[PDB]
Amino acid sequence: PDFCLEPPYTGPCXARIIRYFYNAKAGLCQTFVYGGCRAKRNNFKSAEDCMRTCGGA
Amino acid sequence: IVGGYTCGANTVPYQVSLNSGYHFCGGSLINSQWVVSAAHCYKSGIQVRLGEDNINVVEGNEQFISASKSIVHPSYNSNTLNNDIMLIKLKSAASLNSRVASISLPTSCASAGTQCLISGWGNTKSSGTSYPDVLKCLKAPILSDSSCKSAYPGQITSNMFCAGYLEGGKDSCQGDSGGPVVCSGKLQGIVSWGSGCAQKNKPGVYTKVCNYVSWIKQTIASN
Ligand SMILES: [Ca+2]
Repeated sequence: PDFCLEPPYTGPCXARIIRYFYNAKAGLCQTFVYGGCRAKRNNFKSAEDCMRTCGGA
Repeated sequence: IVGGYTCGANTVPYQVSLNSGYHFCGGSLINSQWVVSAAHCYKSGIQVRLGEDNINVVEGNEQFISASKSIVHPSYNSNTLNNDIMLIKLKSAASLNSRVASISLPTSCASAGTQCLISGWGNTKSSGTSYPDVLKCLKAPILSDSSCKSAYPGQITSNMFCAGYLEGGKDSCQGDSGGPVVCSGKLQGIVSWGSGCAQKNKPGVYTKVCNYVSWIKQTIASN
């Protein structure tokens, strides 16, 4: 199972931190709100990191 | 904050916003040089914004001061969320005034049923997303450790408490983390985590500040 194909995970913490995830339906790295803890792997600090890791999934 | 109300400009003068190019967490001012927030709010390059009401506009009472130190509790566990507290030192001292003021640390823990004030610029919807311009407030009670553990089996440590309403509708939410839970003029909690926002049977979980008072005072004094 490709972690790049998992939906983005906000998690239980209550921050509003903007992260990137690869959106395989759109074929692009997109922003989402991360709550600050228990990140899954489809969660990147920049578009560049997301594209490097997941681009083309 | 879901299910709350507009506080009114500068009515919660200890509330700060943590900014990293946008608002991502709250915090509480505890003296002119130091803020308490959550450990999961750690980021490099934090700017603390004091005296805010509308966080999308420059209104006239703001002070924007960079963090010079952002000190996460040395036993923070990023998996269990135990010890979810962080101290931020301001690079220069805030100018204290009626709209920028410190909140007292507790002298003893608060009991179940004590009514508190929770505040922040987090999401106001339990389903969907709406982020407010102005600061929101919620009155909510501390809940018993037993009810908290029943809501979240295996997850509640001695350094956490639950607060809120089991019927749903009133809770902290994304963007409120790090901010205050104040009870009878004392900072008793820090917004930490939950399960969704404002859902039935899923109250918010808060860092139990009364357990950290000695650590907070000594860490501040040592830095
Ligand atoms: Ca403002």
